[PDB]
Amino acid sequence: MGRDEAGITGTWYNQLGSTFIVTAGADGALTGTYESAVGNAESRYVLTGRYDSAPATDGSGTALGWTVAWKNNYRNAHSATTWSGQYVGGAQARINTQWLLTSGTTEANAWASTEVGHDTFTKVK
Amino acid sequence: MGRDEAGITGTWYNQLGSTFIVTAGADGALTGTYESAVGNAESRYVLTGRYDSAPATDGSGTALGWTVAWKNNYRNAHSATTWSGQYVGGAQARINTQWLLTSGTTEANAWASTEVGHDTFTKVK
Amino acid sequence: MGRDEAGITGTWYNQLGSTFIVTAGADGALTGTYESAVGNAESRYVLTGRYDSAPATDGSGTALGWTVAWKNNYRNAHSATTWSGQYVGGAQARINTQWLLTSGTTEANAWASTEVGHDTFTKVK
Amino acid sequence: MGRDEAGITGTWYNQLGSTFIVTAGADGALTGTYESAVGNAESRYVLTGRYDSAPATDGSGTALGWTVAWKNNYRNAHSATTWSGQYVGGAQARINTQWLLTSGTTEANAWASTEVGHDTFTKVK
Ligand SMILES: O=C(CCCC[C@@H]1SC[C@@H]2NC(=O)N[C@@H]21)NCCCCCN(Cc1ccccn1)Cc1ccccn1
Ligand SMILES: O=C(CCCC[C@@H]1SC[C@@H]2NC(=O)N[C@@H]21)NCCCCCN(Cc1ccccn1)Cc1ccccn1
Ligand SMILES: O=C(CCCC[C@@H]1SC[C@@H]2NC(=O)N[C@@H]21)NCCCCCN(Cc1ccccn1)Cc1ccccn1
Ligand SMILES: O=C(CCCC[C@@H]1SC[C@@H]2NC(=O)N[C@@H]21)NCCCCCN(Cc1ccccn1)Cc1ccccn1
Ligand SMILES: [Fe+3]
Ligand SMILES: [Fe+3]
Ligand SMILES: [Fe+3]
Ligand SMILES: [Fe+3]
Ligand SMILES: [Fe+3]
Repeated sequence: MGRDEAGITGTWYNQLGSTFIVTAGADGALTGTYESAVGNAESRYVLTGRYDSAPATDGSGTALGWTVAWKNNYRNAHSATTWSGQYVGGAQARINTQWLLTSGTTEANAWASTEVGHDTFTKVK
Repeated sequence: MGRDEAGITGTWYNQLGSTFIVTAGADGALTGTYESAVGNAESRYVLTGRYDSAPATDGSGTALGWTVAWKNNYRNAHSATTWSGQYVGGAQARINTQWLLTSGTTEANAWASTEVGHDTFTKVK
Repeated sequence: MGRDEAGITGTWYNQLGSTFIVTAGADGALTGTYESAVGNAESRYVLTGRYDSAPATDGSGTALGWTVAWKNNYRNAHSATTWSGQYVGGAQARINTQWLLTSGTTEANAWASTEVGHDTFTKVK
Repeated sequence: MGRDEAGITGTWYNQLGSTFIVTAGADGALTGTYESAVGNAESRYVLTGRYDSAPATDGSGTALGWTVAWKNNYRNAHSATTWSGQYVGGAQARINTQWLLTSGTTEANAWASTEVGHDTFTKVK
């Protein structure tokens, strides 16, 4: 199995109250759904990503990332967010991320297409 | 089909000489391989991502993102990059992105875990 | 007198244990020193920046930013960090930032020149 | 004098048509004005920043950064941009930057407070 396949798989919550449900595959795949508590979003959206399935054994975290395009059967916000971060295991497991949210824009507005932020996910709350 | 399924699917090159080979699915999926011309990387890596399969019809671009974890059969750089951006169609089609590259780190180096940059992909190298 | 001139001026600490000493001028200037608890840094470095001296009155925060170039009489890390963020007043006043740390690099390494992160500053600890 | 004091001082233009007028001081100071061709901006705004006044001699660029708060006598966009980057000298001198644009927001919208982008400045056009 991947080293943190079991630790990453499951339900995660971030500081905004969003819910990140993910399955880690033994080869590096991430698949799941994301539900945002904020923004132009309702219900669940497909996500897909990748993770390092053989991380360093020196106490380092486990690099990973995933993408949501904000289109589902309810809404289309013409945008996509990618989260890039690392998983840290243990009693208070965390996924610490930074993210890039790009909107489809006209060429005149493309300088302002992308927001950046940071989300921390925990297995509780 | 996704509105830009045909325009996104194929081989792309960025300004560093990296090669991004992608298939866009009608529902929003992106799958393919990435080969970086720079960094701790050799040969192809799996990528997965998502795109807006029903973008605005007002001349706006098409939001999308994808992830590579930098582990393959040759190397493991204990890191993952996510690209977030928009596809702009037409005779000089482009995918304009910004990206976040996170390494697995110890908690002491985690403040320095993530680089940020920008890549532009075209259909011609 | 800037609206938050009095609230911003003083000593601030972030989650890494770094110390940010700043004076806010009535026109929008920020001047002070920064001492980082981490990285290739020792003792204090000059900082300068700007803040919105007439913020919105609707409960919004106060936008601001500043720069440190990591050269002083002790060390030169050939890099500079800019923090961009907002000040939020009140009993638990905070400056919430994201930052970009760029190193001087060769053109071959320039794709990897810049790290991104987030710091939260408070008046205590 | 700073090593690139003479090369940095002067008028610069980015890809959007904005105009950056700056004086570099021998100790590391940057002072000047910024005029944006885009966004909620009119005429010139104060800027201040810092640069590495003793960069590496191995052909590396020169790290620097600066801030604009988007308030002047004409408009107040309740926001600030910081540019972080490096100066590269020579016949086609360039300042290559990434930037963070933070607006003052309510706490409910703070997740969306910050845009990120990249500007390249040249001495011509
Ligand atoms: O909303 C969506 C889809 C849902 C995304 C959820 C994000 S994903 C990272 C995170 N993690 C989570 O769990 N949830 C959030 N797309 C469109 C975004 C357009 C950006 C528009 N505005 C923000 C804004 C919000 C409210 C009122 C006004 N303006 C950008 C902006 C930036 C700076 C200054 C001003 N405005
Ligand atoms: O290399 C990889 C896997 C490949 C990624 C390729 C990227 S993906 C975005 C892009 N698009 C492309 O096509 N290719 C590139 N991971 C490890 C990254 C560790 C970062 C270490 N150093 C950079 C460095 C380079 C050379 C010598 C020394 N240090 C970070 C850093 C930040 C600032 C200052 C100094 N160092
Ligand atoms: O250190 C300085 C001056 C001090 C800055 C302090 C920052 S300012 C934002 C913050 N807030 C604070 O208060 N303090 C910190 N410049 C040089 C930066 C070189 C980056 C090299 N490496 C990081 C690293 C650390 C340890 C061992 C190896 N490599 C980049 C990198 C990126 C990703 C993956 C790997 N490496
Ligand atoms: O404008 C200013 C002051 C001037 C700044 C100039 C920047 S400084 C980096 C650069 N370099 C330059 O030279 N010029 C630009 N502040 C307020 C920003 C509010 C953001 C609102 N919007 C963008 C937007 C524009 C038009 C219509 C709609 N939305 C954010 C957004 C983001 C993502 C998706 C959707 N909306
Ligand atoms: Fe907007
Ligand atoms: Fe490093
Ligand atoms: Fe490095
Ligand atoms: Fe907005
Ligand atoms: Fe908006």
